[PDB]
Amino acid sequence: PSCKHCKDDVNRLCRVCACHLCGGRQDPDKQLMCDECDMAFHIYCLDPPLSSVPSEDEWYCPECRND
Amino acid sequence: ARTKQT
Ligand SMILES: [Zn+2]
Ligand SMILES: [Zn+2]
Ligand SMILES: [Zn+2]
Ligand SMILES: [Zn+2]
Repeated sequence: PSCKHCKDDVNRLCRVCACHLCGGRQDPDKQLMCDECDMAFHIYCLDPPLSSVPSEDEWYCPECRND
Repeated sequence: ARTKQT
């Protein structure tokens, strides 16, 4: 398994290799990769949720965001 | 920004 946490089970949530907030794998085109920690985040799982993917070069997740 | 798909 590429991921030791969920063993690549598609029917299992995994906050390590899929959305770090909800554990879901759907919509990878809508999953933002943090430029610091490299975790994935659905745009619609963020608080606040984004209606689209940001055009900006770099993006930092809520855990890494420098307030 | 970079997505999972990329
Ligand atoms: Zn996993
Ligand atoms: Zn999510
Ligand atoms: Zn991060
Ligand atoms: Zn976390």
